[PDB]
Amino acid sequence: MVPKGKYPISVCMGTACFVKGADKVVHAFKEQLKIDIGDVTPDGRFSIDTLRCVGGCALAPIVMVGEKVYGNVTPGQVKKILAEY
Ligand code: FES
Repeated sequence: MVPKGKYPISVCMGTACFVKGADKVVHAFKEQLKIDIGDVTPDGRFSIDTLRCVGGCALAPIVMVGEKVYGNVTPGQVKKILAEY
C-alpha cells in the first residue's frame, strides 16, 4: 500500500522453507528494499507478501514480483537481483 505494489512479490516464509534459515537471508531482502518513502526507487516496485508463494514450488527456485516473477529472495540472489527489483 505504502509500497505501491507494482510487482506484488511472493516470497516463501512458510514453515518448511523458513526452517532452513531463509529468514536471515530474506532479511537481507527486507533491507534491500531500502526504500525512499515508498519503495527502493520511489515507486512501489516491491509489494512483498508470502501468501501466493509457499504453494508447492521449491523444487524450482521461485521468486515472484508481480507479473514480473524474479529471483530476488533470500540466498545471496538478493543483492544482484535487487538491481533487478
Ligand atoms: S513453500 Fe517454499 S516455495 Fe512456494
